[PDB]
Amino acid sequence: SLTQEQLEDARRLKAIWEKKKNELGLSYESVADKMGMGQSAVAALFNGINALNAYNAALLAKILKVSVEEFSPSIAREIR
Amino acid sequence: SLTQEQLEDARRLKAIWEKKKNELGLSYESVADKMGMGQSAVAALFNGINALNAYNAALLAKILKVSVEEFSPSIAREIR
Repeated sequence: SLTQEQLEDARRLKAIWEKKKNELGLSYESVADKMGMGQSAVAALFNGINALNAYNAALLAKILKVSVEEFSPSIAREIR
Repeated sequence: SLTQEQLEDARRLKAIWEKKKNELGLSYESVADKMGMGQSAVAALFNGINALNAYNAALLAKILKVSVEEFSPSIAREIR
């Protein structure tokens, strides 16, 4: 089970994805491919089924062209 | 024109960027946004085209999770 804060991280992440995927030219398929992971594995992060870690948070921040803190202030402090 | 020390600051900064950008989840775009500037201006600082100042050096050090002196000993003194 995810903590409340991990569910809030995922909600912020999914909202950034939904806001930016068109301008980034990305799809449900192509962002998983960019992350070298399965489609449902990435959806799992966005939808709050699996929690983020520092590896995944960093890779998604780079792909989405945002700061980690915009979806996970806690991972962003600790990656720090 | 940059002095040799200013060019070394940039060089040392670029080396830290190359070392830490992936693990920290950094992109030119996310850095540019934090720095209130464009992506080419960020690159110009890394590439020794424009010189660092105290504000940009402090913010880049925070972003890269390093002390300023790791790339600019002279500007670190100015901040002190």
